[PDB]
Amino acid sequence: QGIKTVYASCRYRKLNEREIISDRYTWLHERMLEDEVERVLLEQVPAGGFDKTRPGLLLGPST
Amino acid sequence: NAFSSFDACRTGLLKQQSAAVENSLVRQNMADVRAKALFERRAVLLDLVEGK
Repeated sequence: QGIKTVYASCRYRKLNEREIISDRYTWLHERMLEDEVERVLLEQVPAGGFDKTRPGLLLGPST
Repeated sequence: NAFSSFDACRTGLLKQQSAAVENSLVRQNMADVRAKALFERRAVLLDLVEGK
């Protein structure tokens, strides 16, 4: 049991390292996809950007 | 075929918002005019009131 436990300790250490790095790579993958989507979206912004002063849609009178 | 229904519900909501603003404005203005008239009526009645 002691021999098995020594081997298992080594294996579990390596596995913990691999698991952490794998989860972080998955995180990075998702964030890079989000960045690609944002890069495509920024092309649809009109020239000069948005008029952040006014409402985009004016949906009623102001009398 | 689905975008049509979506756009329809969308434009319906927009029309609802516009109509709500217009109707609320009209109602508000009517109420304020009525209140002003009541105030002037009170003013003349206080000019006519009598006693001490």
